[PDB]
Amino acid sequence: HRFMEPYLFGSRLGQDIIDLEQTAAHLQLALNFTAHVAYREGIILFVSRHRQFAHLIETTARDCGEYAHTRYFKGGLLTNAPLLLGPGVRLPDLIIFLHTLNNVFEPHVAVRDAAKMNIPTVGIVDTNCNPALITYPVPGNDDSPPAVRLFCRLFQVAISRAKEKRRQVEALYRLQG
Amino acid sequence: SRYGPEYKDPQIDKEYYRKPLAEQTEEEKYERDFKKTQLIKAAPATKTSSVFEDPVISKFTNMMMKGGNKVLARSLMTQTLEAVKRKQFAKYHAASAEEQATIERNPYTIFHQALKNCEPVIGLVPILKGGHFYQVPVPLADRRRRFLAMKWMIAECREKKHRRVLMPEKLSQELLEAFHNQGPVIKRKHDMHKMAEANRALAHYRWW
Amino acid sequence: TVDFIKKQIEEFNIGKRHLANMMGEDPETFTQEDIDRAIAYLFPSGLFEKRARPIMKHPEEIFPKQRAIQWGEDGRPFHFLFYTGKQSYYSLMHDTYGKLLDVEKHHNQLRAKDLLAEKTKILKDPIGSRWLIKEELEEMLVEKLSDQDYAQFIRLLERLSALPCGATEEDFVNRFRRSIPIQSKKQLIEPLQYDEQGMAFSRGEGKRKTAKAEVVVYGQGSGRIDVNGVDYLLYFPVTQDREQLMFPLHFLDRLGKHDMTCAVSGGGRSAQAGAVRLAMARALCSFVTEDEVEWMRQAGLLTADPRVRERKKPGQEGARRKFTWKKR
Amino acid sequence: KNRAARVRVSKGDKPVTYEEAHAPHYIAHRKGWLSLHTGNLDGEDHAAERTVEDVFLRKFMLGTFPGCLADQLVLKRRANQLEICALVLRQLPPHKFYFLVGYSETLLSHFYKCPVHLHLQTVPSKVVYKYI
RNA sequence: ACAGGUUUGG
RNA sequence: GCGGUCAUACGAUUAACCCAAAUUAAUAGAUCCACGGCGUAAAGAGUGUUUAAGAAAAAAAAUCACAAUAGAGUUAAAUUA
RNA sequence: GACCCAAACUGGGAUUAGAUACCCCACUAUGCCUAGCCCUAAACCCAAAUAGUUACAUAACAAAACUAUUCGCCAGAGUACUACUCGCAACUGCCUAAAACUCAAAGGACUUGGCGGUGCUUCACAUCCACCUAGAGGAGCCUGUUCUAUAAUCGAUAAACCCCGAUAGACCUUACCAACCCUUGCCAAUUCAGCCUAUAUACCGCCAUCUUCAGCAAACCCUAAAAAGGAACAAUAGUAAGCACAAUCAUAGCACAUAAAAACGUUAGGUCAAGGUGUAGCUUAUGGGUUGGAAAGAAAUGGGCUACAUUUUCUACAUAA
RNA sequence: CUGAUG
Ligand SMILES: [Mg+2]
Ligand SMILES: [Mg+2]
Ligand SMILES: [Mg+2]
Ligand SMILES: [Mg+2]
Ligand SMILES: [Mg+2]
Ligand SMILES: [Mg+2]
Ligand SMILES: [Mg+2]
Ligand SMILES: [Mg+2]
Ligand SMILES: [Mg+2]
Ligand SMILES: [Mg+2]
Ligand SMILES: [Mg+2]
Ligand SMILES: [Mg+2]
Ligand SMILES: [Mg+2]
Ligand SMILES: [Mg+2]
Ligand SMILES: [Mg+2]
Ligand SMILES: [Mg+2]
Ligand SMILES: [Mg+2]
Ligand SMILES: [Mg+2]
Ligand SMILES: [Mg+2]
Ligand SMILES: [Mg+2]
Ligand SMILES: [Mg+2]
Ligand SMILES: [Mg+2]
Ligand SMILES: [Mg+2]
Ligand SMILES: [Mg+2]
Ligand SMILES: [Mg+2]
Ligand SMILES: [Mg+2]
Ligand SMILES: [Mg+2]
Ligand SMILES: [Mg+2]
Ligand SMILES: [Mg+2]
Ligand SMILES: [Mg+2]
Ligand SMILES: [Mg+2]
Ligand SMILES: [Mg+2]
Ligand SMILES: [Mg+2]
Ligand SMILES: [Mg+2]
Ligand SMILES: [Mg+2]
Ligand SMILES: [Mg+2]
Ligand SMILES: [Mg+2]
Ligand SMILES: [Mg+2]
Ligand SMILES: [Mg+2]
Ligand SMILES: [Mg+2]
Ligand SMILES: [Mg+2]
Ligand SMILES: [Mg+2]
Ligand SMILES: [Mg+2]
Ligand SMILES: [Mg+2]
Ligand SMILES: [Mg+2]
Repeated sequence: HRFMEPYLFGSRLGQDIIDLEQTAAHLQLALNFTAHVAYREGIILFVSRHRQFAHLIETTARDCGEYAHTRYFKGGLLTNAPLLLGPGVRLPDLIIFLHTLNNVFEPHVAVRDAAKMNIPTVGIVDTNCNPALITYPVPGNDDSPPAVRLFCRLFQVAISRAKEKRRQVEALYRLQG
Repeated sequence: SRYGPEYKDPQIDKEYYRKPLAEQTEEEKYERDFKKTQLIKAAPATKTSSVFEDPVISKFTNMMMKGGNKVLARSLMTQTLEAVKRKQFAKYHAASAEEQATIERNPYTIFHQALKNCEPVIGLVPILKGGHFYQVPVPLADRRRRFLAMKWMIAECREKKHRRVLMPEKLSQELLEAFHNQGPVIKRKHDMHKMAEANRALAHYRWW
Repeated sequence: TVDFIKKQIEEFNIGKRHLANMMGEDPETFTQEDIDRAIAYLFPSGLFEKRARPIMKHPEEIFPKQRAIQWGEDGRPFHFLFYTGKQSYYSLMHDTYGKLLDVEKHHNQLRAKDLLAEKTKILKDPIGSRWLIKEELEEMLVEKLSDQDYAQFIRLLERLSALPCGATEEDFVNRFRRSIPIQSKKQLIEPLQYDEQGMAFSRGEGKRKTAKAEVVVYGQGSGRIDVNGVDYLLYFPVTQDREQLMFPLHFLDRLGKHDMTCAVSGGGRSAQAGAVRLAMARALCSFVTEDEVEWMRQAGLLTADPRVRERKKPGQEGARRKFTWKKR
Repeated sequence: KNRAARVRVSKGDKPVTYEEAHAPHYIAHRKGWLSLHTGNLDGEDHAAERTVEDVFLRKFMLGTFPGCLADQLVLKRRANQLEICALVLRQLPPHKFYFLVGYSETLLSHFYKCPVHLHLQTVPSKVVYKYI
């Protein structure tokens, strides 16, 4: 993608190589933001349309106590929420994208609906993705099983640590008075 | 139409059921015919398990039946068979010993042979090509051949007879003529074959 | 509507006690077969549609399955698949896939250790098991369903049933199974009756085209028929009607082995011949073994003739023949 | 198109009663008759008298209770005494409702030379069955 | 020009 | 654009609006076209060269298989006297 | 000068109402060589030449949007590749090229329907053909229309009228006509009753047709704007109450079949004459009563019954006379 | 093949 040139290190005989210095520099901010929103009691939704790790993402969101969408994203889910989900529904406070493109190799619907609904979006972008609308892009690989598992475990430990430090802060809140 | 699509046709042949242990290919079919909860239609009043009836005679009687006078059609058929029997017996008793072994008195065999004799081989279909209908020679089916063979005889014996002559009296004569390959029904079949031979070159107009 | 149903259940219990009081039965043994029986008497509504009649049941059959609350007081949803639209169906699919992967890993480890202790527990033909229909799945999952997702769930259930089954997997796959009525069209055979020191006495009933025929058969007499007091030769002058009488007897080769007396009414000559044919065929089943009565029903003797004259329609001639339609 | 006893469907905002929401081909199937008598039997007589009396009761009650009648009347005829069941809106005070029922209970009796009963069931509003 | 009405089922 | 049977559009009445010793009509004026466009709406002229005239505002270049063109000679397939 | 072949024109032959066209045949100018003219093309890749850029940025479609130096053109549409000039071996020619007059439009692109004697797949189950049966159009009669004829109703009058309103006309019905009578004239009252007077192109009530077609549609949401559209199941922006369809119900058991049902709309479809009616018209009359007549067929036509026989006719009779 | 108009 044309918007991937600044996030690339080079080309190793046809295959583009993503640099890891900027990868880690973006991942630090992404993990900090997701940990802060999980600390402030924020709804976090792991979105990914990829028929290989959908079960891994559902199990990761279940172990995190956050919500997941790895299935066919309906049309008016985020925009027409008071008619798609229920009378009065609380929209997710963070959307984490484990695969930006769907099975048609086009940008996801939620990557535009979150920008339409003013919802922060963290997203793992490959060399063929479009990070223009993603709030926190992380230039990496989303097609290798260990690459997906590394990001899923990093976000798992981030949400776990955030909720645990929140419970500890409330424990001291109960002793301050 | 009151029968659903699941209703199957009944089997009247008693010999088909009397000896099932004589062949194994039929066993695998008749042991599962009833297992699938396959419903069977009611047997028609016209078709029964008698050995003195034939589907060809039943079809000819149904084609001769006007309106719904089936008793009248059956009377005409029985009187026709009796008339051909007596007309063959007269010639059996009037011929010598050499022709007695060649003359046939069984009415069913001569009826079937007359029908097979008037059965056409190929027919004509009107095909519209260039705004004009061409009579293309087409191979006929078995049911169409037998239906035409019966219909030609019935249509001839219904109109080309005198008012004083009765239906069985005319049909008995035309049956023997068709059995000996002399009747106008055989002439009509030959005319059909000659027209098909004259339009044999138009057989390329067919697409099936 | 969680509280409304709760109040309706209390009102229904009070109505049940009052109904048992006014009907005079013990309210303890008062069940639904007495509730509907008392409603049918107290409010005798004559209507053709059964759902329009007065009915008083427990509110859980009257009111449909209401969806439970999905989020707490703080707004956070309960289930982790709430933002998928179908949080029950997708959770069922997720559990099915999680058990499929568990069976896969356990069978891989068992093949690595070279042990085969599982069997084929998918063939449930003698039990008569089937899969759930879309309505049966829409009853379990309160939310609505579609066709493609139901076919995907069934195609995943067969994938799970095609693998070496575990212990807790069989009881999970069984709960989506339904047992199918009796797949047997075998008719009931009347036993041989003996009345007034008469041996081999049976009876049959037939009906075809507004013609009722009752035929009694004695298996000890000679071959002859007595209909309405007069013999069959004088009652059926036409050879076709007598051939209808010969049809069921010639099929069993019992021509000169049974005496029969029939009583036919209504219809015409061929309708009476077909009614007595069906009655004689249904009455001859007692004198014959089980293999030949099946050939009778496969030859068309034991089945009725539903071909009844259609009613003439207004504006037509013979219920099919239309009037002469003039184009201009 | 059939138009007898059929309220046409509007944009989806009109309130209709259970009797109006069903076509006339649903009588005795999903809904019943508004009147019950014996003149419409097989070997009975005096049917037209009951029809004209019923239509007079309808046209009389429509004017007697104006704007406050919820649905059509139920005219039961059982053993020389004729009962009229009505559904009335709570627009009139009971002081006037009792005056009206007491006036009609004797006017209809003296007009038809037969005992009449009049029963009123008052509803807060017209009961909606289909879309509203 | 601070512009408006006017082509067409639109 | 309105008038063929409820015309706020015609004629009259009531009422109302805007001007006002002026008000309308007609004709002249002032103003108004393009520092905009040229594939499909009007517009890239059928082609090349040159004169007049104009821009040279930072540096580079010129030329290669194949059916340009004009003459002279020849014919493999088909067809025909 | 050449001429194998093709072919304007032409002459025959087909088709057609006509065919001085498409189709077939023959043949000429011509296409061919030399020399001299003519200088026109949808001469279009409808995108000018020269050096560039991929910055800002999609009217629509199409070949994406643009810079700097220039040249040639463009001022509503028709008139008008026109008239009049100049020039040209062109003399039915080319180039350049107006005006009077008429109109408020002329145009380019697109959306949705409708249509297609356009391409391609799947179909027709009494339906198109391949095929079956019984009829109409021929005769007599019954009956309904169109016409002539009387003083003598009306409406329907393509599918969706024509034994239709009428499951029904000697008086009444009957609203038609000619003669005669009454005018607060059915009701408790009413400067009031009553009108079968006009308007079905004002209606309600009831129906016909597409139609056993499945679509109509409130509330939302999306589109680099939106006239409108909204789908990919290994799923790409769609959720959708409701009305239809379906299911159920009825033809006293199921199944089938039949019946019933069939939304929103099209035909300003039928009905002021079932009944009430908005508007416009009558009131000693377009209102209300009595008597008597409402023919007739020169003719055409629709639907039925009877037959035109031998599978017929008559008689007794269930069908063997 | 052919086959016009409102
Ligand atoms: Mg990738
Ligand atoms: Mg008939
Ligand atoms: Mg225009
Ligand atoms: Mg006026
Ligand atoms: Mg004006
Ligand atoms: Mg005026
Ligand atoms: Mg301009
Ligand atoms: Mg142009
Ligand atoms: Mg050019
Ligand atoms: Mg030019
Ligand atoms: Mg030369
Ligand atoms: Mg030569
Ligand atoms: Mg020549
Ligand atoms: Mg030639
Ligand atoms: Mg010619
Ligand atoms: Mg060219
Ligand atoms: Mg050009
Ligand atoms: Mg130039
Ligand atoms: Mg667009
Ligand atoms: Mg001009
Ligand atoms: Mg020119
Ligand atoms: Mg010129
Ligand atoms: Mg037909
Ligand atoms: Mg006839
Ligand atoms: Mg005739
Ligand atoms: Mg008339
Ligand atoms: Mg008329
Ligand atoms: Mg019509
Ligand atoms: Mg009179
Ligand atoms: Mg009269
Ligand atoms: Mg009058
Ligand atoms: Mg109309
Ligand atoms: Mg649908
Ligand atoms: Mg839309
Ligand atoms: Mg819906
Ligand atoms: Mg039933
Ligand atoms: Mg059905
Ligand atoms: Mg119907
Ligand atoms: Mg239905
Ligand atoms: Mg009209
Ligand atoms: Mg009319
Ligand atoms: Mg009227
Ligand atoms: Mg009228
Ligand atoms: Mg006539
Ligand atoms: Mg008719």
